[PDB]
Amino acid sequence: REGKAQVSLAQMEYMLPRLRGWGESMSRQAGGRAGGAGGGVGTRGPGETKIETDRRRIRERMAKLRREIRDMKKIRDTQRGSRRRSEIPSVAIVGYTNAGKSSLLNALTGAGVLVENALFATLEPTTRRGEFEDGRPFVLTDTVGFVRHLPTQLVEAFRSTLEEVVDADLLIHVVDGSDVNPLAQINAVRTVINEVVAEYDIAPPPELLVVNKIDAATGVGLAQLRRALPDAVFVSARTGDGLDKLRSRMGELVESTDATVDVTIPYDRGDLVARVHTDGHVDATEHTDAGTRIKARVPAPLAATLREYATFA
Amino acid sequence: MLIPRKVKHRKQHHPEQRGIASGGTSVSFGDYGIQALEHAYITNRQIESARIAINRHIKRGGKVWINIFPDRPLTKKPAETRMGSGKGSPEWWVANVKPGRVLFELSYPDEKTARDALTRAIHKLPIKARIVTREE
Amino acid sequence: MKVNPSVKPICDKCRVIRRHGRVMVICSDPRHKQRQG
Amino acid sequence: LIKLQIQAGQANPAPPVGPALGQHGVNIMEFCKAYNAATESQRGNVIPVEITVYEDRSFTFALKTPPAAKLLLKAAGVQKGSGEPHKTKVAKVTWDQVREIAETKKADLNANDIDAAAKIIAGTARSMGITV
Amino acid sequence: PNKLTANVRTRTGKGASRQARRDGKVPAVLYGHGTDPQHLELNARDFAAVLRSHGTNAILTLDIEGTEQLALTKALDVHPIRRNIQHADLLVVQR
Amino acid sequence: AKRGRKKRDRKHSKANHGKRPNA
Amino acid sequence: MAKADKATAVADIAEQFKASTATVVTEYRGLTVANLAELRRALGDSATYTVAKNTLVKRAASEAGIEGLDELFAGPTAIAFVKGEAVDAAKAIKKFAKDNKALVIKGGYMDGKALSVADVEKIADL
RNA sequence: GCCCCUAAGCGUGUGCUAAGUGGAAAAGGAUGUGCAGUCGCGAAGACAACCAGGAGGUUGGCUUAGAAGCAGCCACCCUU
Ligand SMILES: Nc1nc2c(ncn2[C@@H]2O[C@H](COP(=O)(O)OP(=O)(O)CP(=O)(O)O)[C@@H](O)[C@H]2O)c(=O)[nH]1
Repeated sequence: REGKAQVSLAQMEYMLPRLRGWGESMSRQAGGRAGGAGGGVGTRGPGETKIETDRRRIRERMAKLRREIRDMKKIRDTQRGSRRRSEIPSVAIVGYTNAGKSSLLNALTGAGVLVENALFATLEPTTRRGEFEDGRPFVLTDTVGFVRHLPTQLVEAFRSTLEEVVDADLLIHVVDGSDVNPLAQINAVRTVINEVVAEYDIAPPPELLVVNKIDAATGVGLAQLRRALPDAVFVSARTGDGLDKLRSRMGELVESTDATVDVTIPYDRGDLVARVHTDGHVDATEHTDAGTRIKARVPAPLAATLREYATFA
Repeated sequence: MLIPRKVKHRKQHHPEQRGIASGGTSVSFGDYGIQALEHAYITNRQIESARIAINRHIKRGGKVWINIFPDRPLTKKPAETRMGSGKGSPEWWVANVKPGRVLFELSYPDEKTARDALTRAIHKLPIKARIVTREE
Repeated sequence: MKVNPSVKPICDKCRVIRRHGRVMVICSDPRHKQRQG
Repeated sequence: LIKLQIQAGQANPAPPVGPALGQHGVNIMEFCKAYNAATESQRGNVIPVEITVYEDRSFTFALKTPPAAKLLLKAAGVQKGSGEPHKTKVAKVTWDQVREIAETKKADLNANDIDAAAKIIAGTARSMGITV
Repeated sequence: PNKLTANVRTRTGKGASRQARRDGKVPAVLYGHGTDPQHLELNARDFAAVLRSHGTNAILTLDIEGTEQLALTKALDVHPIRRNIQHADLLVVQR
Repeated sequence: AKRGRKKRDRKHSKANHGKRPNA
Repeated sequence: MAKADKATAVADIAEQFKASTATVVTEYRGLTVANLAELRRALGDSATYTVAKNTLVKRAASEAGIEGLDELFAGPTAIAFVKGEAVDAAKAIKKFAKDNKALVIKGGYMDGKALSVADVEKIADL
């Protein structure tokens, strides 16, 4: 429902300048052509109206759509509050479309999102849980898709994407390795990143780099030339090759807000042992006479909990 | 969706919504059918909605039989126009369902799941309906 | 409280009752506390 | 009070015992070394004990033997149990020897019926999912 | 076996048939190689009972007027809306 | 739509036998 | 009880009633499985104690042909119906009322032909 | 049309409604109530209720630091 209003608003805002002439031209041409569009309905509906024609009607529907999009932002803030309050470490996956942006999120975690071959299909951001291989959990978000000279009426349809980009720690621009000029996508994606960090002033987040579809690539560089951006990980989502290296380096590059301490716990208070073993990601220990030499990257709630039962060894 | 490939006459009169059905009042292809108890013009979009709901509830097994076909064209005068100056262009495809006619049939091994799928499809239709079974 | 024209059981422990001329789903879980209009 | 099946290991076992005994009150060393004295005769499988705490220092030891549910597992050479119980059977054991060596474990079974207690043991084995 | 009881019809037509159906009496015709159409009004709900118990391919006893005649149902007539038995065709059977 | 709805329900009456002028 | 399944157990208990030698109509209240199984293994096959539905067993003991102890089926009757012995197999059976404090024997009638409120403290005990 | 306004029944005989329904309304929701069925259980005591037991192999196994009926998996057995 959100998309069927944003797309319609974008089409109305693109067609409003060009009403006379062209607009009446597709008013005359009503067969469901390429310009026939359809709005968010897709299966015509307002497709028989295409982008509408009347400026009065366009203006009215535009005002209603503005109000509705206003509502579906105080909906989205509510839906994201739980993540915000818990401050789970968020990782987002951006890049050019058809660059394995959804296959990666179906690969690292068994999400199961649509992976159609065509262009922009994951048009609504979806996020899924995940565990960094060694320690902390995380959340993973795949975005919509970027294009060279992106339309200027689609920024609202991309607004939720932009919000996910800003509210992130590790940004991931996935580049389609087996494609001509694997850098043209990169410059456009980066430029989108700068306009985002400018429109919403924030410290830019680290940008993790991954080259995808290198299984079918003919090595366009086949060398440090293939290291056209030398910092990157060459994953193959179709085969799951760099998953281990990606799953390792992505966590190591997210930064840890833990608190590694060494604490001992007398057996009576096994509650603390269980809480460290289920919340804190203990490295290891030896099972001591009365307690344990637990070396756990314990978090803030339990940091002061385990301060009393500390140890010096 | 569903559409006739060719129609002899594109602009027709309105289908007659009178009398109970005379043919198609029985489950003949499946095991559970959705009979109709009211008169309705059931459009192709409603048929696709019901079909998708049925095919997504069971989601694996059994066939779905859509007896009716939306071949009658319904026209629509263009907006903000005064009355007159010819009949409008075709806009809707309808099937002139009649009470007693079975609109959908289904055959799934699990009986209650099929019953619930038919219930979940009845909600997409503009009229009353009931679950009818091949075992009379 | 969920004032909807359609009130249904949602979980295994929802009971539908007629109280003061109104249909209510009373459940141990407060999230399922639904009252018909 | 606790029918804990303390492991047969006579080489440094409290941590495993220390939790289960520090949630209550019993001498850790006394309990450990008395169970270790029992294991001096019981090195097969760690025999079970029911420590009967009343208010302090229960000092009670009764034997119920360790992997009865898998005495068959222990006395076949096959380990890891069976992670696919009845999906496919895992391992091979002898059908006569279960009926025979059910004698040792019949000391705490339900009934004295021979073939039926053998079926008890066959049930505990087939719980893994294995042929016997 | 099925032991149905049948009665002949004194009035035929639309009005009489609806009146018979209003009193739980499904009208029926007895015909076959007997070469004589017998207009019968069969009491209802027991016709339905035997049809559900055995099926259409059954053998109705049909004690008409104290005279037994074995028959088999050949053609029914259910209303599409109010599923009932509007009329049943009975084929004569001679032993 | 209250006014027209009332003026149309007015026909459903014993004395009017279910049909009124301008119904 | 179970209209079809009832008669099978009624007949089984009845035939064991007429086959046996005596009766002790007893109270099984509060019998935790431990002590109850200790009893089942103490008397063993002889007097094989197994509770049966009192309402049905009234007709079951009559199915065997005998009456009597049927009079006092009020409460949760428990039956042993000793197989071979009379005195030596009833000592512990009666004295479980002293040891476990359970199995107070209402009794009332021996073998189906001899009434006695002393059903246990009779020859069965002495 | 017949309780008063307002002429004539606060009629008689059987039932139903608690909503002022009567004295506006839909998809749909619903332990409202009556009537006619059918099917299951049950005086060998059913259903509710109260008093007891509710066992052992056993903590079934895998799993995990740990999962012992009750993270979660397979089986979903053996005896009394
Ligand atoms: N051969 C091969 N194909 C891949 C690889 N990674 C992704 N693809 C292909 O990319 C295609 C596009 O699917 P998707 O994963 O959605 O790419 P995308 O970038 O997310 C397209 P969108 O942005 O609209 O979600 C898929 O058909 C998938 O098969 C890879 O490593 N090797």
